[PDB]
Amino acid sequence: RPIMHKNWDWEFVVGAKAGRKPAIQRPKPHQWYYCNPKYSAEDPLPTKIFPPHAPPTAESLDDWAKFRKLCPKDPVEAKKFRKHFVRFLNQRNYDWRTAFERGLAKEVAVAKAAQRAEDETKRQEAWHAYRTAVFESAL
Amino acid sequence: MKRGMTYQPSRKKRINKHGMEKRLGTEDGRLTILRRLEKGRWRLTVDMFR
Amino acid sequence: RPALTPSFSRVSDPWTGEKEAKYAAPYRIPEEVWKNSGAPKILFQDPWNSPDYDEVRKKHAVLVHDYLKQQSQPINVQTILEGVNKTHGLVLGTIEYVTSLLENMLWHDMAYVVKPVFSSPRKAKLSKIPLLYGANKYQQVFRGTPKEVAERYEAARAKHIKVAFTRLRTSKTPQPFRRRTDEYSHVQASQSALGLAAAAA
Amino acid sequence: FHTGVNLVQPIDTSKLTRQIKKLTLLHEAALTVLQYSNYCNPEQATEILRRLPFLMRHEESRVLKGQTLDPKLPPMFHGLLHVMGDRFVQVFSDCNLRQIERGAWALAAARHQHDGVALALSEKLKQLTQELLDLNAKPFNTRVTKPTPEQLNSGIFASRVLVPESVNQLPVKAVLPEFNALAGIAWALATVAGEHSAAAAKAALEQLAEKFGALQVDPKPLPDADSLCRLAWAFAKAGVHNPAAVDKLFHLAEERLKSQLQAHDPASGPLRPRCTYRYKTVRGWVDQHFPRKPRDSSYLGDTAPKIIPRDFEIDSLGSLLSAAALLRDQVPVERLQTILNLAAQHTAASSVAGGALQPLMVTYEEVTRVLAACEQLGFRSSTLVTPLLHGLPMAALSAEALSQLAAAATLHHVRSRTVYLRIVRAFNAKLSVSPTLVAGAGIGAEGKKEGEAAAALGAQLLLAVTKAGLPANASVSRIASLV
Amino acid sequence: AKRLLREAPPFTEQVDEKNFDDKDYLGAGAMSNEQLRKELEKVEPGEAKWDEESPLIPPPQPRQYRNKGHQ
RNA sequence: AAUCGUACCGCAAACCAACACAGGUUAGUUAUUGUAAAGGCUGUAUAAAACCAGGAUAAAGGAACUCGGCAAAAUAGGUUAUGUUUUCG
Ligand SMILES: [Mg+2]
Ligand SMILES: [Mg+2]
Ligand SMILES: [Mg+2]
Repeated sequence: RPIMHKNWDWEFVVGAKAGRKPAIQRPKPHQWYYCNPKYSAEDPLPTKIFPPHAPPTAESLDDWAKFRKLCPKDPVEAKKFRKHFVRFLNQRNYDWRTAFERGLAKEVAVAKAAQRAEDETKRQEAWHAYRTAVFESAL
Repeated sequence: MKRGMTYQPSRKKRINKHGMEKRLGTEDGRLTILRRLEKGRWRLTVDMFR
Repeated sequence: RPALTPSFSRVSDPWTGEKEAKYAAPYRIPEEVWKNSGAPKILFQDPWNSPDYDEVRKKHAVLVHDYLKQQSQPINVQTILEGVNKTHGLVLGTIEYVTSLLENMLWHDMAYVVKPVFSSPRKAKLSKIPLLYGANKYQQVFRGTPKEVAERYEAARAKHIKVAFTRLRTSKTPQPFRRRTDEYSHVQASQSALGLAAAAA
Repeated sequence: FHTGVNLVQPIDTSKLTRQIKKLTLLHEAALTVLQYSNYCNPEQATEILRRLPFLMRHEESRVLKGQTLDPKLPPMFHGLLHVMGDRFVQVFSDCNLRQIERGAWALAAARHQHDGVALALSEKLKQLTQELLDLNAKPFNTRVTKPTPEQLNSGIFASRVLVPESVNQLPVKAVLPEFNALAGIAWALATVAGEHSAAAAKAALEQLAEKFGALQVDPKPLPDADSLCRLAWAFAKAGVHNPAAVDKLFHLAEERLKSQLQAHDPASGPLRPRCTYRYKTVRGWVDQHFPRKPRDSSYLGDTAPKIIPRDFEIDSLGSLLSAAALLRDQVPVERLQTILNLAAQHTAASSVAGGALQPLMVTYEEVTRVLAACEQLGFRSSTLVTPLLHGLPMAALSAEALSQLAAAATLHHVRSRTVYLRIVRAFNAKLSVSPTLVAGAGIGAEGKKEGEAAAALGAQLLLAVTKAGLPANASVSRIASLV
Repeated sequence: AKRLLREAPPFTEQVDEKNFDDKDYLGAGAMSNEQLRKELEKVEPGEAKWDEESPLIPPPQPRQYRNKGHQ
């Protein structure tokens, strides 16, 4: 079994394409796998839950192993300690999405700006050729 | 201050205050059940479901 | 690729304060011949901006900033214009354009200005003596000349120590805390791979 | 004041500082380095260099039990060092003494050779040699209130928050207070020196050797054991020939070892080194000569001290003795013998509490490093080997390593039945049958030995045991029967 | 909120800065097996006695961590 | 290793107020020097009445207004040699 899923339909992830379960509009971390339009029953199930936004460097994370070592011995403090650890894990899923959305926006803006520069260049080149023809025609 | 918001729903409160287990715990509650059986109401308690 | 004005005396600068166009006719003609003839003016000059309007502006600022770093004393705007043109050629046309570039540097603390001392506000307003500008080797967080920056830092350092101990005395943390937010996702990992390929190539 | 579009710089200085302090992975570091390497001031450029050696070790430890390290990382680690090395040279003229220490150590620690840095360090070393070895020299002071125009070029004071600084009272009667700073820089120059910068580095070090030899005073705080080792290897690598300087350097090492033993009372417990205990404070950090009690803070999550050793340890003795072997011809025999005896006394006293033996843990790498130097120096002593064997685990060692250890003990005339039994017992449990003898692998050696190779290892162990004179035991009898 | 009353628990990545080894040592040019055999044979079989050791010897004690002063 | 929750709304046109109600509703997180990344949202067709509501400007005078400086306006901030009163802070 792999640790992370690698085959995602990126049109679905960004939001241009509908999913395999259209009734769900905002998949949960454990619902992403079965809402993928490329879902297949032959692929082995990953051993951990990650969203499509997670980086490939998360495969070396072992969070529950570290939690046990930091476990307080007082049950009253232990219960609150565990509650804060679960809160940290859930928040990490939505830090990745925010970085994912901000990172893509910068790439899109750069590409859009580059296209704008090229279009103006072609228009100015075309006009210059027309201007030259006018002078040549008039001798 | 604006009035009319005397109802603040709570599922745990509703079961404990008016539930069937509560109505059967006292003699007066048992009499209330009999009165509702005599009148022939289809639902006896707010706690009832199929 | 600087372009000359229709008077063939200077280059046009990329900013909103430039009121002269760029001559672009295939043949050189005096202004008086074609300006009063009645022909369309767009056949002789380009009144618009270049496709690289923003990139050219950033390049010009670097040239001005580098020249100041090579200087050892504050100088006037006129000296800056002559020095840059001599080093690289005719690329800047007016002192007003250089002034606009300097204002951007002053705002972000990439440069500083030395101002004269006047007895009354009215004398300062009516004064016409040119100003002197310098450059910081690295960006700073305080305004003014190096002497003024040191004075401002001293006041800031005292304030920080005053605040930190007052917080401790009133049962607050001496230094504020936050949480570390994870800003590395799949998009960032692909950017790094792209960057290495560009560097290798 | 810093709002809008900056036409000169792509990123604000304050934001760039935030990213540097927020680095935990090489991929994140590559993202910062490959974009804004040309806009770092000396404070930022040197900070990145110090972190890189630690980030590389972290990623090697992130690998889980059944995984392997990504092969693309080590190439990227050296790629980032080269890019930062170029920027270090560009801003080298504006660094402080402490900043130069950070950048130089990072490249030397990573064993990355750079001609541009080596040439820059060569000139700096010459300038600092005549200033830091002067008798009328003062310690480096971090308490700066009104910086000079040249100090504003270091980038320390371009900050929106409090600048941490040491709160200690600087000594006013110290001799050569910055000797340790000079020793580290010289060692980095020798290591970073390349093919085209070897001549310049050697010339600079030779002048330092002459200046060091022609000195009639000793620093009031004697140089740390680490600093002494670094300086000794700086001469050894560069090939500097100066017996006067070499002898003086070993004299300081001898003096420090005696001082540690003189000021030690065995009744207190096993010998331990003197260290500097650094704690975080409101305005920065403070250094103490002795540890605090454990404390619970209402704001800090970690109140533990950073321990910076000053005396010698087994780790440092294996590097100083290694340098001595390289520089044997330039050291008088009498001084070498004195240091060897002091080393044995230091080891013996460090593993004894009260009147009973209390072994101190050691690793196999450390033991081999110490023994290798002794073999080259031809020093045989049972007081230096016996403490090392008691503290050496013998559970994950290969059969070959156990055989070698047994041979070493016999040659050094170690007399301890416990040590011999712990070795033969481990070796017997590793010698398996099938009709071919197989010797297991382990930390000590790579691969397994089968057939004659296993028999040879058994014969050597039996020969060492026979010479030692151990009484017959089950483990030895089985080994003899198999071999 | 954004403002914390104390340092957050160590749930993020923790980069360790302890026990960093960067010292120089000798090479691996050790003696050959035959040389060791010859040396062992040359050892005189001196009939000496063993040292008086305590009945129970404690196991090795771990060493305390160390840092560097390049802060 | 079984069992129950997992769709959608959640400062709201979906919950408490008879309503698609200018009201009420707990906790956890995020960009931003003088600003502010992500994300989210959107109004039948005109105008040169009286009058009403919420703003702006105003010559000369400056509480003459009024039960009443109601409302509006106003250098508002910091450091001071000296003096006064104290329960001495
Ligand atoms: Mg949902
Ligand atoms: Mg008026
Ligand atoms: Mg009146």
